[PDB]
Amino acid sequence: AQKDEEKMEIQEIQLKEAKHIAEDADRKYEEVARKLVIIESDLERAEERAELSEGKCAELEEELKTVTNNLKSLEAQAEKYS
Amino acid sequence: AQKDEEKMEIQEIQLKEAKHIAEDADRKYEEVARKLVIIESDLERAEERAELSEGKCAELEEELKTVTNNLKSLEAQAEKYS
Amino acid sequence: DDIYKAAVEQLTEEQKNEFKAAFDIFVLGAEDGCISTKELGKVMRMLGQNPTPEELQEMIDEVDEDGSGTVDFDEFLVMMVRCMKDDSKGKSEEELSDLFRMFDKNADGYIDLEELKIMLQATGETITEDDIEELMKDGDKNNDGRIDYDEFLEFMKGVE
Amino acid sequence: ISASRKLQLKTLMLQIAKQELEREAEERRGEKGRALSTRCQPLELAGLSFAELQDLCRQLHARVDKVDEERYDVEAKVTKNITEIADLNQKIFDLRGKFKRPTLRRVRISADAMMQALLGARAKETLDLRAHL
Amino acid sequence: DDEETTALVCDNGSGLVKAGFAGDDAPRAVFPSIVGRPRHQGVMVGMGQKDSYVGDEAQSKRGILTLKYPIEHGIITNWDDMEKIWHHTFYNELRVAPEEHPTLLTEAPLNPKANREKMTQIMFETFNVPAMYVAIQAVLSLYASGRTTGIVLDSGDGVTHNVPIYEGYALPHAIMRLDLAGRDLTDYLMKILTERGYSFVTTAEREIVRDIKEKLCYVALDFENEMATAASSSSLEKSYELPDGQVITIGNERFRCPETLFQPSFIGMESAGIHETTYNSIMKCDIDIRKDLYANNVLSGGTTMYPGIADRMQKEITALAPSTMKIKIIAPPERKYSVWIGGSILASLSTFQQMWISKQEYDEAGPSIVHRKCF
Amino acid sequence: DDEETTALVCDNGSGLVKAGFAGDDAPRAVFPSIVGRPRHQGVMVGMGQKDSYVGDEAQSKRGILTLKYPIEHGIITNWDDMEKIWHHTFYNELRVAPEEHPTLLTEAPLNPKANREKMTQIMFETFNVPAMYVAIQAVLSLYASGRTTGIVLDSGDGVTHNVPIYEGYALPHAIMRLDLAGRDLTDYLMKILTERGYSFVTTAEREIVRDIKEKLCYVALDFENEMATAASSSSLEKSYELPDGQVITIGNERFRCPETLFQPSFIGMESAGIHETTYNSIMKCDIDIRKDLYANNVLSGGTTMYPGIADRMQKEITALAPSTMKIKIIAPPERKYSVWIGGSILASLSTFQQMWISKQEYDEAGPSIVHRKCF
Amino acid sequence: GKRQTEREKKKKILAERRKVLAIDHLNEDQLREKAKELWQSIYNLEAEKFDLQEKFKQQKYEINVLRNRINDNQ
Repeated sequence: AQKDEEKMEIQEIQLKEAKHIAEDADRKYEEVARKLVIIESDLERAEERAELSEGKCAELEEELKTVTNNLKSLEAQAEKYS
Repeated sequence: AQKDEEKMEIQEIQLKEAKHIAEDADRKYEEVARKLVIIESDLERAEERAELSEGKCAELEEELKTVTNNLKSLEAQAEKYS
Repeated sequence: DDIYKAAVEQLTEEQKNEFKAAFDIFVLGAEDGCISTKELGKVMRMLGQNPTPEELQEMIDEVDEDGSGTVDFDEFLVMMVRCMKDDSKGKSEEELSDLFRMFDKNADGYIDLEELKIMLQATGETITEDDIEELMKDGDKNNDGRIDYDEFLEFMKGVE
Repeated sequence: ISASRKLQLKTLMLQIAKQELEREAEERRGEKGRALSTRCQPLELAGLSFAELQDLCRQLHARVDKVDEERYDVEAKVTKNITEIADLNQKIFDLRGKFKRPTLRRVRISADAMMQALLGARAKETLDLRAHL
Repeated sequence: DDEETTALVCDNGSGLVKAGFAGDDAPRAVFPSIVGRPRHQGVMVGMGQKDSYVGDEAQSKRGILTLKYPIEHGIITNWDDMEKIWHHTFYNELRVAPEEHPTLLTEAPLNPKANREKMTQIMFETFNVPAMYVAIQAVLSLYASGRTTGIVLDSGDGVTHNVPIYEGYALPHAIMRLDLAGRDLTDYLMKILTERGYSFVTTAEREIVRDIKEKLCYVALDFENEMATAASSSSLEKSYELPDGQVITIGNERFRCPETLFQPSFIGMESAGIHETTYNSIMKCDIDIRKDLYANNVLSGGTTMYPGIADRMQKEITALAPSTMKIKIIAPPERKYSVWIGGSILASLSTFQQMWISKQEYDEAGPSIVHRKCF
Repeated sequence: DDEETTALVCDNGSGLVKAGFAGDDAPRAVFPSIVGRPRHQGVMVGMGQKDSYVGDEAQSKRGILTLKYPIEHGIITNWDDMEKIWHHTFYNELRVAPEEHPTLLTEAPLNPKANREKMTQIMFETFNVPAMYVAIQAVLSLYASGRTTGIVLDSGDGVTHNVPIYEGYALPHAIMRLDLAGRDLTDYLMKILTERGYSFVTTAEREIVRDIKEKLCYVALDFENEMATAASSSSLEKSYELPDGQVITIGNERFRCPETLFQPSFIGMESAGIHETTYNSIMKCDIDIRKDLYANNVLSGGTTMYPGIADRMQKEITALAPSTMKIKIIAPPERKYSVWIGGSILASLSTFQQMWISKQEYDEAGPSIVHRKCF
Repeated sequence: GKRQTEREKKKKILAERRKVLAIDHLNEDQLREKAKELWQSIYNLEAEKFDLQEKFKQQKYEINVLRNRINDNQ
């Protein structure tokens, strides 16, 4: 009987450890869930804004081309004036 | 002693269940870690490309400003020489 | 190909002990290899190997062709031996660099997918659906129109 | 989609690579031998007098000095080029593998199978307590 | 590989000794560094009672021992006990004789020279190792993250130090070492628990208070709001069962114990918290590498495992730093063993294989060799 | 391209090395000429840390380097560093071995002979070029404008020189070389920024002050009116973001930094500004070519890129010159690379193809060949 | 970097550090032996320069590969 009781105590401590494992696993998993969601949202927003900037940059390219051509014209006019 | 043996076997099956729950949690943990690593790498790339785009937009904007002002001045001078 | 049959011929008894333990675990008595998807992963993780859960999903999605869950022990043993990592780094990076130096007939700093096709044609082999398309597609995985040295390495990295 | 062709591709690539290796080795041996035969003229055991042989000796000494100057110049060039190649190898290492350096590591070899370690310790403690009684 | 042998990556630490062979993922044997002589008389004859239980054995017989740590704040104050700890680590926890293995100890920054010289003299004379090398505890933690830049805050149990590194070039003038660490938090928790009635005095009960701190305490995101909430509701009171029953209930002591890190005025220390010594350590650096250090702030060490610290620290630094810079705090899940993982990586490198202090070199220059080129 | 042989038009300069093959529109590789050894200790092993980062690589790691220009004022003060810069330029930025390409260096007027002789000796012995030729930096800038007369003011970063030329016949007695240039303006800006609280001292922060000067400073049309306006309103204060945040606001430092060009008494130099040394250089010329020089005043060099300088200089010269002459200031938009464009044009000419200093000629007369007929 | 040192080192290896010796002052048998020794040494040097040319070609291939890798990686 005493040997069996010793066995029981061992099983008790092992069950305790198992529940401990369960709790720590859950906590870490919830943490990583939070980080996952925040990272995903921020990634989405960052991609959106970067694409916006790209579009504006292309528009600026076209504007610059227009201005360059007009400056060429004015320069030719001025030199002929000279 | 008989009662104790009963409790011993019950705790034994409970311990096996505990071990299985532990392994399942472990696998979930590895999985979520993998996912988080991937998404964070994507975050790095997204932020960096955003920065590149923003810088280029800035530079093009400035150049546009300068050339536009020069063209305007030369236009005024063209009228003057008329 | 014949490599699976040869591996069956050279069955490593060290891994055969683990595979017979897997036999006993799966076969609960007069059982026809029902192929339990969770059992496959539990056995693979139990045997000390590091199976990617990607490969476990592969095993889930590529079994039981008869539709009744019964799978031949020959095929199951073949899958178990092959999915287990039995290779040594697939030659050396220096050897691969020397081979790529050999393969650069164009002498333009890299090789070409059609150059690989022509050279493999010179090897005197019949090309079929297993050949031709995916071989050249995966040679230039980044699809640059030419297979660079890094692409050459990544195509056959860790390959004997 | 499949990846079974990798094995036969491996076999064919290995065969053709070995063929290329042996072919280049044989061609290199042939070309170096013919180059040496064109540049290294074998000496003669007859046909030249003492004065002729000593004149040939001094002329060959001058020619050997010239070709050794050429060889030392090209050797210095090759040493500088190999130092530059090593420098570029370090440069590309910094460019690419600065992130890949911590990737190479071996872990999880021993503690992965220490499930019974606590059980073994408790068994030893129980054995000691039994020896006590 | 081939001939040759494996290196022993020991890491003395202060509170937990972590050791293992080079090239693995986790230390082989981790056990508290305490040596406790028995204090009562002892009446049973022939029980086989030893004169000093070290390591994890003295955490099970702690009811009748007087545990005393041999390392106070990074420095080693009791050399005989430290020698005993090392002997135990080599012979019983790893079972490898030191005559056939190089060793790689670790040392906090800005420590007294005599400590390091005595350490190398012991390793070469008593244990008689082939070659040993001493490395700063923060560079290893930077190795483990796989980075090459970044400012690492290694808040151990003895001492908290903050070493900034850029492109592999350490900045020796920007190391800010602060002596608040886990042990002072344990003492402060043991001191504020007395406000509810629980008195822990014995050096054995310090371990119980340490367990309470590990399992229950957490760092509050905002201190005043938490103090107000814990004083009205009762959703925070978590209970804990002592080693004999009589459960205890911890109220707002939960987030007040680790708050000492960000307000060292609680334990009477003058200096600023770990949230402001990092910003000061950054501002001492050059003006062109501050963005990279802002973006690659690394956490390590045991005490940085409190739930919710990687957000409080980021909020504080974002408050201090300029609004444009991005503040990112790297908090790997394997924080506790980060230093040892980095040590394993460093010992496994081929380029590092000629930096060891070979024994013949020590025989020619004495223990003062460590300060020389072989750092 | 293909057969044949192209010339390398290098242009050492002082501050930016500009190089490229002859016959193009713009230099292929433009990068600062700085060589910076690391200054801290370095703790990471195997990081692949070099002993000297040159060119544009040292403008990214400048946080832990000590950048030092190898060319002070036109002249070269540190020959080993200059050799390193040339080696980098040939092998890594152009990737063409010099054994198969003629080179066309450029040199400021009135420079020491030993500098030029050492330059040709290096190019012929170390890099072993087939043939090299040294040309005065102002004649090229006159080539690029497509003129054949005119007085060119080439205000570089090292030295400002003013070479008048008529009908292709240079006037050697009318060259006025002044040593105020962009570097002194950077130092003066760094010195007047201290009046608001911003202190830049490190040799790395000189680059930040240079960026401030490039992006913000402008030349005032009338100095006193601007000084009065900036002291009453606040329409001039433009802000700028440092490499780490903490934006700064530049007030009347904007037009006071480049004003030093027209009043060299600000930095203690005795001589007259660039507005009066041009008029003096003209007045030394003969009485019959002064009208043409007045009408064809050419600007070149980097430092003449300040917004609003082509009007201030014209106003000043019109004040000095007789009222009847027409004053015109040629300021092409491609001012910075004007010298290199002219160098490309000169190297692409067929008539010039026999002026190179062939190697056999150097072998017969030594490095002193450069002062001889092959100028 | 003290290019004078580079030039003097090259000159020394040209005329001093190498096996410089006038040898045509020996008896017939000994002169023939020394001529054979010098011929074998120069045969070794010719093999050396062949290997130098080969490795220079291989290193040119390697630097081309490095340039291609840099271009595709940036």
